[PDB]
Amino acid sequence: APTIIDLTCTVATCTHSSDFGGVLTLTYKTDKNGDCSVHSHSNVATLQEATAKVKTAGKVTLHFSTASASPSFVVSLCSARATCSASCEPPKDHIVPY
Amino acid sequence: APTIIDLTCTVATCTHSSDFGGVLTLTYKTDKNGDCSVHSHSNVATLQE
Amino acid sequence: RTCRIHEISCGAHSTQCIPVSWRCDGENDCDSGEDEENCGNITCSPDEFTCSSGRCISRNFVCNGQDDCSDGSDELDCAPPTCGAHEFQCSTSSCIPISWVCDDDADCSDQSDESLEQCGR
Amino acid sequence: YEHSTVMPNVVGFPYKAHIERPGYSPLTLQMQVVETSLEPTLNLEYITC
Repeated sequence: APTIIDLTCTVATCTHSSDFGGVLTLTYKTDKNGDCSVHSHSNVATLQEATAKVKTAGKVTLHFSTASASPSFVVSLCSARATCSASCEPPKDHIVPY
Repeated sequence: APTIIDLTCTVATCTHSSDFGGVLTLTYKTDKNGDCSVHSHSNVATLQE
Repeated sequence: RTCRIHEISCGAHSTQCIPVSWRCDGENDCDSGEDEENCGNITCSPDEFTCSSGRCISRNFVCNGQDDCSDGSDELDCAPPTCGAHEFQCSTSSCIPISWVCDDDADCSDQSDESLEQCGR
Repeated sequence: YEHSTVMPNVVGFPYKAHIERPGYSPLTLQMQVVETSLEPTLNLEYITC
């Protein structure tokens, strides 16, 4: 498994809508390129994908959907951890077919 | 015109004679290379060029 | 650096070692896209550019100043760099004012500005 | 995405509007009044010659 050190999390945009209306960016430092299993440890926010490609560049992105005004959840990438908190604005569409 | 920053002026040799008896050196940092205009703002010393 | 027993090198000039699973996986994991070259026959892959002719060239041959697509599609929508409309390019690739070409001073580090071929002397 | 603004009634003035959607990158429009025309409503009274 790749060794992940100093993992930080920031949220680009958030909108608590039924579709996946969140963009999440992770910074990390690695030694080798591999595959990590990404999970979120709360049901306030639901990630879209299960595995991500970690590269020597030091940036991966994830998509999450949330329904709370201000989420706060702990996301893990292989063995690392972080705390992401964001501010989300309501969506404008009244009704959706999904 | 080229942009000049951090101008420092040093004098190597001087001799107050009738002909141009001084040598002047300027160090700077520029972004591009081109032509500047050189002038001395006091009449105590007159530049040749 | 010899790559580990389960890693492959991204070409003879790359220090990048990708997992053997990342060769022909449909993502450009190599800096050159060489991992996606020579996979599905000619089947264009993520490290290859699709010519308008239907040919696959390496993405490294897009905007290299050569017609590798044989239809010039690889040289369409690029961005060629040079000196400005008032600058002369030295053979060392430095730009000088056109006013400093053939002025009997060596403003180019290689004297290209004072070159007998350029000055028409 | 509904939006509203107020733009001056000056011919040739290059009005630019900034639309900043929460989920997307901001956008800038440009609106310009090339020509204006004010039409009254007329009721003929009589004719003289």
